[PDB]
Amino acid sequence: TFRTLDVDSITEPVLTEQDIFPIRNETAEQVQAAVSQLIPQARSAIQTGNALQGLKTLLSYVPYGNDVQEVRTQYLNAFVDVLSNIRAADIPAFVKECSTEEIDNIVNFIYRGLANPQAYNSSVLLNWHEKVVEISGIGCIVRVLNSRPDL
Amino acid sequence: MSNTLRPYLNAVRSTLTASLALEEFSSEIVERQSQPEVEVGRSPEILLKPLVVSRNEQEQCLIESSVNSVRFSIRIKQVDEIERILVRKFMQFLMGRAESFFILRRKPVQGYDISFLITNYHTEEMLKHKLVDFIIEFMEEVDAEISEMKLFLNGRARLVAETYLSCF
Amino acid sequence: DVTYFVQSLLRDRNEPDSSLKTAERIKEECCYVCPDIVKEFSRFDREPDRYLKYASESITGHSTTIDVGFERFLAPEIFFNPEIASSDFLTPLPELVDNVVQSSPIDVRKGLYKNIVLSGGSTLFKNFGNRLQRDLKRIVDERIHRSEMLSGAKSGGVDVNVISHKRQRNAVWFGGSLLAQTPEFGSYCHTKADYEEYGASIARRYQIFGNSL
Amino acid sequence: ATSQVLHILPKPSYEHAFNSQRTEFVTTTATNQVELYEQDGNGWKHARTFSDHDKIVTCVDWAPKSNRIVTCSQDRNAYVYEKRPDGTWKQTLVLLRLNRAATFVRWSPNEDKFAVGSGARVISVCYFEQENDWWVSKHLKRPLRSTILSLDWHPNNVLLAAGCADRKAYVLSAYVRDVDAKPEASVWGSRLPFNTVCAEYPSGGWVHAVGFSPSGNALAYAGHDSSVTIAYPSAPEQPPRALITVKLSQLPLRSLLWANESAIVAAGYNYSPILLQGNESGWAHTRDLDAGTSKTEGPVSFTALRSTFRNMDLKGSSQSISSLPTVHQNMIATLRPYAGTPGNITAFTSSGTDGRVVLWTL
Amino acid sequence: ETTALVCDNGSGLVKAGFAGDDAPRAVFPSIVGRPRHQGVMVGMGQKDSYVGDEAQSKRGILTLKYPIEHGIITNWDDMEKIWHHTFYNELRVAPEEHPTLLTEAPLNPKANREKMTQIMFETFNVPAMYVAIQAVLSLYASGRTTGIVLDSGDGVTHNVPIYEGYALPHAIMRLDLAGRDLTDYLMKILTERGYSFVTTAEREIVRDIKEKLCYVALDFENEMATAASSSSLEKSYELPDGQVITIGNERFRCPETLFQPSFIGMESAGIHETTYNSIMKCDIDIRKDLYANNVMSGGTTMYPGIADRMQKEITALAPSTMKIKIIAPPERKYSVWIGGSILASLSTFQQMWITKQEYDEAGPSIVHRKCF
Amino acid sequence: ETTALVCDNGSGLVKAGFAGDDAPRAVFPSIVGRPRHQGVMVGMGQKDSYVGDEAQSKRGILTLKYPIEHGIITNWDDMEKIWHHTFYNELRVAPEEHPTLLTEAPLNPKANREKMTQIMFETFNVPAMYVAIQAVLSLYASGRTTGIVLDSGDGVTHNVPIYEGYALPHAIMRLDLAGRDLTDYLMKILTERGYSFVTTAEREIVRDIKEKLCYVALDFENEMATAASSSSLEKSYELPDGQVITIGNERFRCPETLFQPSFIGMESAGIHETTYNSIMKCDIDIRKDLYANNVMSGGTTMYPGIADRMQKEITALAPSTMKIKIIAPPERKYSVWIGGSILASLSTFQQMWITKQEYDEAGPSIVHRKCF
Ligand SMILES: Nc1ncnc2c1ncn2[C@@H]1O[C@H](COP(=O)(O)OP(=O)(O)O)[C@@H](O)[C@H]1O
Ligand SMILES: Nc1ncnc2c1ncn2[C@@H]1O[C@H](COP(=O)(O)OP(=O)(O)O)[C@@H](O)[C@H]1O
Ligand SMILES: [Mg+2]
Ligand SMILES: [Mg+2]
Repeated sequence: TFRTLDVDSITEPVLTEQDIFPIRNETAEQVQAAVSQLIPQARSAIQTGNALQGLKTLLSYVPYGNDVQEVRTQYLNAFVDVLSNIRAADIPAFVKECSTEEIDNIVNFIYRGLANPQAYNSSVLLNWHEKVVEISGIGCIVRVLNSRPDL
Repeated sequence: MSNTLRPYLNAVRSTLTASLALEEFSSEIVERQSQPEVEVGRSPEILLKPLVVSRNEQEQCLIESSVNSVRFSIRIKQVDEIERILVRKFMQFLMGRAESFFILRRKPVQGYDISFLITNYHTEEMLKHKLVDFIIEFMEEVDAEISEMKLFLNGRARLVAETYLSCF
Repeated sequence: DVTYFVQSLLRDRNEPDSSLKTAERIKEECCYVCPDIVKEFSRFDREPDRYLKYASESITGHSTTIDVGFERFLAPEIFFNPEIASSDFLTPLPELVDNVVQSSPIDVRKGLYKNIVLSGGSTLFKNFGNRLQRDLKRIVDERIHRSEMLSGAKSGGVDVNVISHKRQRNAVWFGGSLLAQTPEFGSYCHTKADYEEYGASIARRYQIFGNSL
Repeated sequence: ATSQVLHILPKPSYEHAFNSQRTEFVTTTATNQVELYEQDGNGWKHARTFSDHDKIVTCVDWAPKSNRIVTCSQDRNAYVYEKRPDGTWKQTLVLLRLNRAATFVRWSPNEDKFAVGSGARVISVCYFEQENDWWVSKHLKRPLRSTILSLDWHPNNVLLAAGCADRKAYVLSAYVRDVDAKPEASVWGSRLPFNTVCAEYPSGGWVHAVGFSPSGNALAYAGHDSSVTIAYPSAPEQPPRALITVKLSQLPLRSLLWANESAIVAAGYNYSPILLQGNESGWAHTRDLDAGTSKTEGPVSFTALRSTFRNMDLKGSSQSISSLPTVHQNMIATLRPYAGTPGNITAFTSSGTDGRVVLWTL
Repeated sequence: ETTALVCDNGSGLVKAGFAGDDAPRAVFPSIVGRPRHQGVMVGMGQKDSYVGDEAQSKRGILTLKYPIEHGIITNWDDMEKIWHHTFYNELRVAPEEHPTLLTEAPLNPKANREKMTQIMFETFNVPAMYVAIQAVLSLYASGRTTGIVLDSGDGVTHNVPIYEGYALPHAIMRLDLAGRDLTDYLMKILTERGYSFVTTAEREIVRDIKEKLCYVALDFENEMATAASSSSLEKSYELPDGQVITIGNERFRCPETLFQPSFIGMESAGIHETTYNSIMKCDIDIRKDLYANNVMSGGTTMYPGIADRMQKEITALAPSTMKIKIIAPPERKYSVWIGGSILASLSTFQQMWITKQEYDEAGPSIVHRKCF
Repeated sequence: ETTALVCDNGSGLVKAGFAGDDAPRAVFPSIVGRPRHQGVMVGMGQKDSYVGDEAQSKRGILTLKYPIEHGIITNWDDMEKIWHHTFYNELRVAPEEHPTLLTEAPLNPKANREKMTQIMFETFNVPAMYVAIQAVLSLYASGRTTGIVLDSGDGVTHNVPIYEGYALPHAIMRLDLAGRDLTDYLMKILTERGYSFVTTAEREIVRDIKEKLCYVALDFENEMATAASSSSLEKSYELPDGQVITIGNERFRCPETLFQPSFIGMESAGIHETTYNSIMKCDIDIRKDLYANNVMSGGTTMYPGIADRMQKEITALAPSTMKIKIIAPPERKYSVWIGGSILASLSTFQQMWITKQEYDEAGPSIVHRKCF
């Protein structure tokens, strides 16, 4: 009886995720508009056979947050399509011509794309993951392990 | 086996070897005690984000890490319900002897069929550069076993049918 | 364990046949319990008709009689003297029963002592129940009298009735058969739906001995 | 560089410490025992053990000036050891008043006081009262939020760098009256009362280690994201001039040691130490001191043959087991100086879960 | 889909690989062997059954059994084991992610085809599968469209005339004399010179002897007369035991069993008379083209000088007014595979598969009404 | 880990020790000798029987007699006495505390093994024991898996050809000629020189002579011819009494009986020929591996110059193509014990014991059920 009904959850409020990572200064409408502006540029770049430039442009800004679920899903769908619309033979040059933070975003989002395979194509994500881990190293996956949960 | 599972297998290998940077850490809520932090989940400031690796909708690799303990549960293919029953029974036998395995859980997490749990001590004493080797080796050999055992089922059914029918 | 003891006793005397089945049959028609070991040894030395020769006929050894000896009373004594079998246990059976009854709640001690039920096929030894009852009665009398001279007053005492019945060999089976016929027994069973719902660990919480959690 | 394996401990060692004369060294193991070793010609031999504690011993540090040993363990108590004139050592409990297991201890450069990290939200700083022959602990609980994972003193003897497990690096003033005199004005600050928030810096993971530069005007900390950040303070309540961050492509770093006024050596789960050359402009990884990818008609002995059959029977391979290239076999514990004047270090030791105590000769 | 599996589960040898490739990734003998001793050793990884190259290498302490006999699978357990080996141990590709192509000799029992299709669909859960005849594959490989194909292999020899894009099923002749029977005859006739071969290991050794030494003569009587003055015709072979054996008239005698089946006591026409009868059974207007296109295929047709002798006999049988030409590419050992891969890598072939959704809605009898 | 006694009750010596030891720590002759004199002297606690080194030292007035005859036990009481000595006075370990590992020659009588296990269980109350074969343990100690093991101890000489893991039971050839017969022949041929050795003590003396003054000649006829110019062949030996012996052709004549058993009147082939016969009894494929793996064993094979002669003879017998390699480890004297100790400390082995309860419930036939 009295063994159940735990009380430790209220007397000492445990640290909650916003206490660990910096809070998002941008507003929901601002980031939503920014993503809604970035995505069609990526789609158009895919249409004109310049998928590398489209991915580079889409990689410049990356949204996050617990209140931006829908726009994050649209961003992820666009990113998955852009990456799947890239020839495989040109990957190493792209990977080598990036900064560490950009590669971190790439690996983070491809790994999140791996989490939902009932709607995506896993083969291209796995191939990209293999090549980026081969070239950049394991530090990218380390950063993935130590990234924000909302990312 | 391989020549077939290159990208999925290497992704699992890399993620596992990156997620095995464990450390000795006590309990932040109980004194003079240390527990696997991935299983309790009471202090979120030391729990790395859950990570999932997949190749197809029926194959997943949930990778949950922490400061000291790592839990790694996978799903293996079950194309037809014969393989479903075979996988369930085989993996039950596999987890029934977790005492001699040191990196197994007696009961997998829900929605899966097996869950490894590498606490710090295993990395402390057992050299861990082949724990992952055993992981991938098992992930392919298990499908090998399921196919072989369904072949053996067919063979024994044929043998018993012939034995019954020949004695008219 | 006492069968292994009987086999070892046949071993030391270098009998022509020492098969384990021979030891089992030697118990089946030979062994009996005795009051004490030294007096029984003296009686065996004096009395010469207690020296039997069991006919073995193992496989082809026709009329290879096995001359049995002191085993007939040395074997059953392990129950009332467990030191002989091994050092893993050293408390004699009546003393252990006394400890079991004393550790029980005070109010049920009279009921525990009044009714003692034998069970299993290894309690069919002659004079087993008599010796067990005698030892338990002696120990309880010793404790009661010690309390009496400590206090200085008489008491009615407690009686002990070790009970043996016509279904000693398979009492467990007979009790199970009598219990299963009750209509309420069906409700107590683990239904298959419960197993398929709650998993294969439906019966792991051990209930009779000890309290869970 | 060049490395020599001093000894092969039978069990993992998370810490080590050498005396001032570098004659005998103390080390910890998995259990509650604390091990001592002394030279035996060209090697080392067992000396004695300490069983005073009850639970797993966490950290041990040796005071070189006074030749004293302190030990903080999981049992929430601290022991201070001083050798007797005959040769034996005298134990002495310190009442830390902690609520959880201690994690890391360090002696001040003046060895008058020692601070103790803990998982009880707090840090305990203890000094000695000659008038009462007592050790008293003070709790630092104002800015702290999570478990202490590392400690680091300052040459001014007052500032204390605390590496917390809340993805934030902490610097506090541990100055106490009746023990330390007033410290000089510093780039970190001048007004330094007890338990004041000197600085706070963020990170991308748990701050495994922190470290002040030999000049005493900088901080270097490493998170769990395999990134080492070098901080250059400017003024109190003033953002630092430059926060240089170098991101690596290996396993996360564990401990940081300052090779000189402009060099940092740090090692972690990569089974190897690294070196950082740079200045205020920036920093970059310089060299892999562990040789990198080295990958380093006769009768067969009975023991080898028996090993071959045992491997064949228990296995299906009967081949060489590991042949790992790196000198260490598991994660490294810490790096500590071995010899040389301050700012001039050429030798530093290290310990790991494999039990190897590998000296590194720059 | 990127590539499709294809397996030539022949009676003696099995050829497997991917469609479009020009080289067998995996060829191993179709042998499943079980140990026949105790094993007082400890460990050693006691494996219950060795299949394929492992069995061929360790035949010293194993008894070998061919699952396929005369082109008809008789040990379905061993056949399933061999297919599992091909799928997992050598090609090591998941069966569920690759359509597969199979090959079956003509005029086989329908039970063989139905059971093979059912096994592939249910026990291995392949996406799609197809069954094709050897002669069509040989024509596909050779690039032709008209010409009677002689497919002589380890288990069975069959002839399937095929005009331009059309096959005449009523003129298909199948003969049950093949490489296994030739090896048995060689074992029988090597006894007359002293050497005795009994166990299955000796059978494989005799097969190697036939590989390295046997050849087809031009005129049997003249060759025997030459062998009577046994001066410059005998050869020598080295057994693994180290003993050297000498071969004589039986070096070329046992290949003649193909042309004179009475040697092994069977009443049937030779591999030339059966071809002549098969051509004559066709329409008259297509014989003038079938004569000009004689296709040699299969492992058995690798004997030196077999093509010349067969051409001589067919020219003797046929009228002189119409020329006879026989063709045999140097890679005819894998002609069946090459044709299978060419067929499997065709765009027009994509709609002729048998998908699982098609199979489960019609039962295992669908293969009879779709494949052939 | 799970130390077990390893007792190899050889026909001439009893080598014993714990499992895992590099070399056995208990080696002494298997001799039980009672006094044969009245012994009017009183006192000093004169025992009624002496075993082992004590018997060898007191052999001046002792009637030494071996309890084993050509590997077969014939003096069960004496062998029980020897086993008691080994367990208590030499190893100083209680039998009921560690399991034992015994060896026996192949093709031995079944009653011998049955009584061996019966005694070791009923009498010494050992937990468990195993009865291995000398050739298998020699293969263990040689660190190989294949090859035919020639074992020649004091009692009997036997060859057990073993391929990878598997051992052929139909190719085991056992020859009773051994070291004791060689010693008897040496006694016989020393009479023609003049020196007479009769009793058991003189038999031990002549065994000591053969221990260090005998060898196997690479060639026999030429060696006997050059023995006529007796310069570098003979060399003196100091008899215990003090008079010196001088043996010439007797040095290499008495070990020649191994290769020419007709010297002692036996219609049997020598070791060099029986090895070839045993090899030929096997299959045709494993013979090449057996040729290159010849594991010499036993104490008799310690003659300086036996491996060279054996290799020459086997090369002469065998076909000239493949190489004949003979393996003569310098420690092959204790090879059987080395193999037994290696086998005992294996994880899979604990399931192969004969537990005391299993024997009690199964009778003495459990050794036939399990061991072999
Ligand atoms: N060069 C050769 N000379 C003689 N016989 C051969 C030669 N090559 C193969 N063979 C025989 O042909 C057989 C090969 O059969 P194969 O053609 O693979 O059967 P399938 O066509 O059913 O796969 C072997 O058993 C072998 O005996
Ligand atoms: N160096 C040697 N030279 C000649 N003969 C030897 C030598 N060593 C041992 N022997 C002979 O070998 C015999 C001992 O063989 P042993 O190894 O005991 O076989 P087992 O153990 O089967 O009885 C002795 O009779 C001895 O004559
Ligand atoms: Mg074919
Ligand atoms: Mg021997």
